[PDB]
Amino acid sequence: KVYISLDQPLTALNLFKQGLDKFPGEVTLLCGIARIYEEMNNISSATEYYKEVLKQDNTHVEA
Amino acid sequence: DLNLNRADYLQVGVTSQKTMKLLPARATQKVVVGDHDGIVMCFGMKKGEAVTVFKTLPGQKIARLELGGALNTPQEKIFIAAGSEIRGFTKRGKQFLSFETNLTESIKAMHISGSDLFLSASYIYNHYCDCKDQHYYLSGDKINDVICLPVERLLREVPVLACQDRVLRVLQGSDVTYEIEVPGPPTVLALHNGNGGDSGEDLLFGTSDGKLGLIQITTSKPIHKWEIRNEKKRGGILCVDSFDIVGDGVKDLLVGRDDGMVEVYGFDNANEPVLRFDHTLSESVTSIQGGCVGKDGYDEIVVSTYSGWITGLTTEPVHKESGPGNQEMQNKISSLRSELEQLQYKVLQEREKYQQSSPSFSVNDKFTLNKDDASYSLILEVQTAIDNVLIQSDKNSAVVSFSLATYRCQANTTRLELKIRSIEGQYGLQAYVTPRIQPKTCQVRQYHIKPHQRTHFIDHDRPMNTLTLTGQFSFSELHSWVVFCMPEVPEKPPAGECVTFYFQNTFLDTQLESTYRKGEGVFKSDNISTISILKDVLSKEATKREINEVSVKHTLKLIHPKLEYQLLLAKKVQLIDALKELQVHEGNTNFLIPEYRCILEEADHLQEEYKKQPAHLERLYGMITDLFIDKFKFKGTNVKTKVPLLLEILDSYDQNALIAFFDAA
Amino acid sequence: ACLALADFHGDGEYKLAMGDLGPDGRQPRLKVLKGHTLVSQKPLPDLPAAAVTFLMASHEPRTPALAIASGPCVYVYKNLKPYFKFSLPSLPTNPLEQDLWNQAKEDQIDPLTLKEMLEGIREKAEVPLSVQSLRFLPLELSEMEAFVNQHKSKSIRRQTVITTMTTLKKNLADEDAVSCLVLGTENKELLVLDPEAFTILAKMSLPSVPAFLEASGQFDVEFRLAAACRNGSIYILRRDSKRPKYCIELGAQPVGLVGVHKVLVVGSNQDSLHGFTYKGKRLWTVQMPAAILAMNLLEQHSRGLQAVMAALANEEVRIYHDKVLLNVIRTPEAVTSLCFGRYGREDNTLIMTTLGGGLIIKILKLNVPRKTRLYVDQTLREREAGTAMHRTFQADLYLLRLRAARAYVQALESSLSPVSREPLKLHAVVQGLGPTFKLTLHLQNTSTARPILGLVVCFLYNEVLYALPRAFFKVPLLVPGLNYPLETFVKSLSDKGISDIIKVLVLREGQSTPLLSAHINMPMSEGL
Amino acid sequence: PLQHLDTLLDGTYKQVIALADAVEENQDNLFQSFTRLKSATHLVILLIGL
Amino acid sequence: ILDENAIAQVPRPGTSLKGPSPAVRPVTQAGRPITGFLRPSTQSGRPGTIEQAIK
Amino acid sequence: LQPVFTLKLRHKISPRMVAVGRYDGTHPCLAAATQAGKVFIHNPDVSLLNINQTVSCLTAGVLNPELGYDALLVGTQTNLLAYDVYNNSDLFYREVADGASAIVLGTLGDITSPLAIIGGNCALQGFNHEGNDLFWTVTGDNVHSLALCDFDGDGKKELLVGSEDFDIRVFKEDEIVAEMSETEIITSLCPMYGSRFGYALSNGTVGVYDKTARYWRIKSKNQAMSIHAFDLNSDGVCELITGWSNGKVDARSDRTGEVIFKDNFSSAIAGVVEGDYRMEGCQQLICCSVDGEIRGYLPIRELSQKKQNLLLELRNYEENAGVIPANTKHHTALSVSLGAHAELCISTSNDTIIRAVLIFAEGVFAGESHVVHPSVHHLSSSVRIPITPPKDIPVDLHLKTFVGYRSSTQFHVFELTRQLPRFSMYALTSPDPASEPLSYVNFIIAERAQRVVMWLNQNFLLPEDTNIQNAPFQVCFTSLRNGGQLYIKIKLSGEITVNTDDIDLAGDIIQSMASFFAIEDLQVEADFPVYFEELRKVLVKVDEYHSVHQKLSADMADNSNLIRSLLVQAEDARLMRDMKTMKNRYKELYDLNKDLLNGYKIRCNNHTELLGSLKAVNQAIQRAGHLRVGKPKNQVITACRDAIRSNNINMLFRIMRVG
Repeated sequence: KVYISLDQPLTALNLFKQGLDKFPGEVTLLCGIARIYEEMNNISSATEYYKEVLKQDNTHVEA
Repeated sequence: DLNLNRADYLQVGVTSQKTMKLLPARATQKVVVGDHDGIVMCFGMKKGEAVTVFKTLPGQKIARLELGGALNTPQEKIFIAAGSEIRGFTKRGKQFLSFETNLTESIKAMHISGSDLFLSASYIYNHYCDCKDQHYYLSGDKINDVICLPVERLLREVPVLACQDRVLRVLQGSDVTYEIEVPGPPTVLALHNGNGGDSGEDLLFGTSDGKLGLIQITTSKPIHKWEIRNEKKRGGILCVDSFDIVGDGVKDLLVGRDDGMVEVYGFDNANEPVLRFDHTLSESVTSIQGGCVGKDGYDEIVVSTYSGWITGLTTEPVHKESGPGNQEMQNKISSLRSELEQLQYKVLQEREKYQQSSPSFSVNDKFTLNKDDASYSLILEVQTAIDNVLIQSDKNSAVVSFSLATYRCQANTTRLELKIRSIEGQYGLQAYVTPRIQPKTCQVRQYHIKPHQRTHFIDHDRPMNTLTLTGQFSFSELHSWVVFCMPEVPEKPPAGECVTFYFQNTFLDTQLESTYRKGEGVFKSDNISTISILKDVLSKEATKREINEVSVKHTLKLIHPKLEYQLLLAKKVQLIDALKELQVHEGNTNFLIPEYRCILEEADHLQEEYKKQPAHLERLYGMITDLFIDKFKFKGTNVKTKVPLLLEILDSYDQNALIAFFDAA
Repeated sequence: ACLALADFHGDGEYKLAMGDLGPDGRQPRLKVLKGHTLVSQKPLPDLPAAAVTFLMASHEPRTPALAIASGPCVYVYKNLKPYFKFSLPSLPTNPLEQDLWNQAKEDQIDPLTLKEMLEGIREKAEVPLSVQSLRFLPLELSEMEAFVNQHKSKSIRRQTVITTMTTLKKNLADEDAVSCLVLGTENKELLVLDPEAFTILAKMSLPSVPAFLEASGQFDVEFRLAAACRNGSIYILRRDSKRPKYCIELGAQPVGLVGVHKVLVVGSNQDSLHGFTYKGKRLWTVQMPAAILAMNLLEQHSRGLQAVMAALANEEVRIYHDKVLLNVIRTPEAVTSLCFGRYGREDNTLIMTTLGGGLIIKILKLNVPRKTRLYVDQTLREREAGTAMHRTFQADLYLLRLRAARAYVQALESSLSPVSREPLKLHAVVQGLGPTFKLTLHLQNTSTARPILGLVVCFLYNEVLYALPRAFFKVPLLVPGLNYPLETFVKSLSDKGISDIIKVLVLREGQSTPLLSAHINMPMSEGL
Repeated sequence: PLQHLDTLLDGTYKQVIALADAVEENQDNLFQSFTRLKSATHLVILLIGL
Repeated sequence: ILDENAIAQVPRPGTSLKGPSPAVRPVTQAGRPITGFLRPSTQSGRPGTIEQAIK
Repeated sequence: LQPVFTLKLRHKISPRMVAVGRYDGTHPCLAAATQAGKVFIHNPDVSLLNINQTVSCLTAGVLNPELGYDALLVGTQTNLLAYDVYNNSDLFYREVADGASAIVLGTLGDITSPLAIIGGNCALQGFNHEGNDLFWTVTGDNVHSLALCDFDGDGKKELLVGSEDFDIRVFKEDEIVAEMSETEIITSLCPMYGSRFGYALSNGTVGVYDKTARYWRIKSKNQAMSIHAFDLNSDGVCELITGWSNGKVDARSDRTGEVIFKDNFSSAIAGVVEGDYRMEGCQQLICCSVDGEIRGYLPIRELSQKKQNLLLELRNYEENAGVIPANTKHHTALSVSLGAHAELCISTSNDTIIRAVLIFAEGVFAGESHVVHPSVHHLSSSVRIPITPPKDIPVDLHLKTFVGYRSSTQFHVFELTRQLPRFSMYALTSPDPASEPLSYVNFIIAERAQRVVMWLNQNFLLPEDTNIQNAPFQVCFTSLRNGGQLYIKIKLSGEITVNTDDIDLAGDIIQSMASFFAIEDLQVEADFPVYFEELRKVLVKVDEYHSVHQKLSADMADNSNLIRSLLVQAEDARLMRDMKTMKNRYKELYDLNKDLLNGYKIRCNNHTELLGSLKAVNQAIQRAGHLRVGKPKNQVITACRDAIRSNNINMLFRIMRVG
């Protein structure tokens, strides 16, 4: 949130991938990555990350 | 557009003003110069090296040198005037004329019109015809130069006499016909062609403030044609000449300066001048000529430099040869190498002998008064380079004066210009100069800061606060007092036992007419401060050996615009930077008020004037408090205590409340 | 004093030309600059319109020229002798002034001396107040404009206003054996006049859009004449009006065109320039940060190898060697032409003619979709159970028609439609946070031509939450086709945030049933 | 240093208040003029209908 | 609007937060096609001036 | 030469804040500070970066060698920010609280990661590509310039620190190597040679240093803003490019300082930096003015005047073979007077007079001179000049006594060099047991009490009556900057006890004693109660300063949010011409601005007090470390840093006392 407030998507994405390196399959982190990719409007990666969320949750209303 | 390459020639000793000349000789001409030791010499510069001719014996300091001829013959006789006599050489080492012209002090200018000889002095002017006195004049002010119009293209000889007090007295016989007025004290003047002007006669003058002109002296009145009054080109004109260097077909004006600046003025407008090429030289030019001296076939300018470096500015390129990889540089390098080796040997052995067995010089100083400001501009010059200059009291590359100011001069600089700003009062300044010579001596100079630039006319319709001195004077002594008290007045008491001078304050225009006879003196004025200072200083000199009730109003109305401008300066520079912080964002398209938008552009000039503002504000406050104290002192009161209230009022500066506090208490 | 021309008419000594514009297009003299000394060598007076570009040859005596004067017509310079054929010489000292300029000859133009010129219009009648001449620059702006209608003395005609021409070069240094004169006007009419028969051979109007500089440097050596359309295309419409090749390949309109008889260096407005060849191939483009105003390229030593002087649109200049960058600094506010300034037979001196007045010289296969197993299973279900789907969808459609008719009738009852013979349309917009909102009703009569006289608006609100000053007001006569914004100031009174609906009813004054209605959910107060 | 930014803010605030009062007074004058114009046009329609 | 915190003012397109065309997918602003799953953190574009945001 | 490119940038460039960096990886660009706290980037268009805070440092380099991009660094008096401009993302945004007065970027000795060194109040720091503190040491005074140069030739570069104390120290990864005492606050250092570095001051002096000596030096006006060593003539050896306060860019030589290339501008010179704009594979030299113009470059008769001067000297000697007997000798004498200055008396064993004396010393007198003036009624043979140096550093006066008669217009100038010793003040006296300072340090020395006595005679102004026996002895000295006391006690056991109540004096004495006996290691037993109690007071106050600043910042954030809301509300009320509510919003805004300005005043005041406290703490750690020579120095420094990061104040004082 802090990094997105300072308009720094590519810092937030690196931080999210660091977190996923810590927590290997977290759903909120993958969903945040997908939200950032959709705000930047490149859906071809937001669909991939929502599909990862699905592979983890499969009931996720957002993805 | 014009380019002149700086090719150096022989170096002679230190030279005075207009001490270089060119013998007319289609090939290369010959250069003739005169050192301050009397060694007049001439060379031709055949190929790189100076083939010296008749380098004579040392004598007195050559004050002037001029070449002329009796008839219409090509003028070749070179006349000098060293101490008190005029010697004359042919175009070789045969002296033919030696006119003793027994005088008192020295010669400062001279002109040779065939047989006619017009020489100057400190104050005296003489016109001889072959060692026979025929005209004698004694001006009231020192003479700077004398010229006579062409006695051939015209019929009568009308010698012009340039005085120190900004006048050109165009006299005939032994009495002035009329006097032309010129801005600034004239220093050089020469008819502006090889004949003296196509349309009859024309006189071209150049003044010490830096100004050129073309006074056309008719039989009874002058006809001013143009003036080259400058702004950035300050510096006393020491030499001027006419020669066609640009090659357009009409002769150009080659003018020198006192700060090295050499300038060419073309007349491409067919009637008026325009600058074409300027070049600085790091010393003071003393003589300029045209023609060619090296590699005939290319017109060049010969410039005599104060220390003696007879330099030339040629129109021919210098890079003659270029390939895959000049040699004259190597030749000059080797010559200087060998000379410096052998001279080091000799001077080291002599230093050893001198130290085991254990130098006068010249400083061309100029203590002038800038008129556009209120600051004297002292200018020291030495032939060698300076090491340090003391300034004790009672463009410059030199270091800090913080200490009694000591100035060190970096690297190899000859001249040093420094400003000096003194208040309307506080009369009473030494300067020790040390050159970079081996014994490292020091020479002291004593200038005076007098207790007002002198002009020729005043306005009597101003409120005059007259003042009268009476009783037991020798007119010479009263004149000595006025010389002690005023900047620009001749020392010698003017003849007639009755003299009147028309001064003018430069900080703000207030006249100080001063009239005096053998035993009486009237010092009218437009300022209370001026007459108060005069009263005090004249009473001091004596011990050694009326009011217009509206004058204060006039002086305050004079001051008001300056204080208003200073306060507006401060008020705008307070907000300059705050507005600049807003400027860097949103590009200033729609929001900034027009009021501050008027400041956003001129921010630079405002900021650079704010640097000088505080000195002007302090000076104005001091002048106002002195005016107040003095105008209450004349009535017999002592109001040295009410000053702080006046200071507070000026911090407020209600001009009407200011005049109210002036009239009431 | 703004200028138009800049041209180096060389080989005399360094003779540079400058065409200034006076009071009404006058050249007092078409001044010679003499760029390294700024004096007048040979003055060129007697020209009533702003010329732009001279013309030279190898056999010319270097003093006569070709002044394409933007104004009435063209005046080719032949040592103070403008001699064209039949319509182009038009009295080169202003003919539409000096028929009436004789009354304004006592001093300069100022409104003090104009009010004593009451007899001067009628003490001398050179013309009976002809409409072509009586009002050119200097006269009374109010009192003599009532005598134009009652006089109405007739006029003449001539060739239209020009910018550039095209002329011959081979038989030039006699100025009478010329054959083709193809000049470019403003109405994109390059008229081809011939003095061998006093005729009009052709006229080039195929762009029918105005050129900026018509001829890429007055001609090309291959005669591929380069007209520049003000649309975004540059043509290769040849000399003597041959068949067009047209390269539209520009992202925007072209600004400024010179040529070095090898390339076409045009400007652009998409922050670039384009170097086209004679055929239309882009040889090299150059990127610049801002838009361009005027370019040029200097003389050719090799095949066009020197520097380019390219100004910008924010007072900047930008100099280049096509590949390597040199300068960005801020001299000219605008500029006319950049040419030589060469004096003393040096390499190159550059000139720059700004629009403040100065003369500056400063040197520094398709996407067909794919269907998954879901689609084939769905189609199999449809093929095996199509009848039930059809029947149930028809039943659902019947029920949907029923419910839609029900809701439509209920809306007609309550008259809640903001769109409803009797044509109207109203919708209410709310603006503003804070306790005071601006509520503007956009109302509109939607009919061919029929106004609605008697209507009135009544608001329905909760008098404990909103304080409407005028909850009922007449509406102006609604003219068919205009949206009337009728606004009011709603104000929230509840100290706690309470959002309540507000109804609006538009109704006749003789009826009691609302003609139509609207609803607005008032937002939260954000009070204090 | 505030660089006298507060002084510029005070000046601008005074300007804004002055302009707001001016707009209020102009609104009141405009309303009076509108009422008087309504009376005048009432009379004019009457005199045209007669 | 009244709060500026992003360092870069005009950063490269692709590194800042400030598919189907509007002929298929409905839109909300000049771009920004309608999304699924409205969350209270959605900004979905930003206004340019206070006036535009109010009006 | 000729400027290979020129351009005009509309933004005022802050002087010492300029850098060139390939922020696109392969596309070099210019980063430069500006007014309002914004940093602009020139790509070959100008792009702004809102630091929103007054910048004080700026550089650009490679901070993580894994990628090939330059990282734009931006320092502020309370922050430090690395920035990847290409993919805009903070490499690290660290909060220093010591300030950013001078930063560099390179590899120190025995550190495998390019550090972003920084210099604040009195303490340096170091950060890797993520922002981890890897280097930290304390220095004398405010650091003004830093550069990386391999003094000592061992392949790992030590860092050169220019303290506001007029000193230039060289720091290894942990150890201090050497310190040369310049004469004014340093402003810029630049290395490009092996062990040679070019330095600038605020006098205007630009000079060059070998290991521990100056090749050349030139002092002028218009003190240098930015120095940078480049190879203009391409002779293979770098030269000192310099940009002065007037505009002059003079490329000099690293040999005797002879001007080789020269250029001029319209305003002052902000920065001279090398970087290959035009993509030619070879470095360039860009000069950037203060007013925002950039220009980029790619890489005769005076001796006859000297001949003429030699001939003039020969003329003088031949004239010989305002006059003065040739055997006139100027003899000086130093002394010290209480009833408070070091007097220097100059005389002449003749009837001649001393008309004026112009002493020239670098850092003692204000300015470079102190011309003594005697009025014409006061002239005599012997004249005394009072001197009051500001600090204890040995200075060398170059006296120039103007010798001549009474009524003379020209007279000689005798030159004479006299060195005021390090401790020129403190006219030492008899002991007073009542006023002996309770502070004390003890340490060990090798041998040779007589060698220490020679040390005393070399670094102190003992009178001629003195004599010291090999027995243990105490020497007392009254300070002359203040009325303090100093007591040196040499014990028979070879121990030394310095009993001065000033800690800097003890550090100076112990370090001079070490450097005099060629000692590489020393450990002290120290105790300064009066100083330690005050240090504890400051350490106590720091925490409450932190808390008050936190609370004030919270409140001001609240009020700023209120003010932005009111701005929006006022714009709304004005868009519907509702003037009562608009005027009420404007009144509330006025009141909030008044309250926030009061809050700003009080915060700033507390913040400056906090900076004073932090500098006190850092300078105290440095004063503790500076008291010990060699390997104990950085040991004590890191020990105190760890004892303060853990708030173990008692351990801090324990390690400062004996450890």
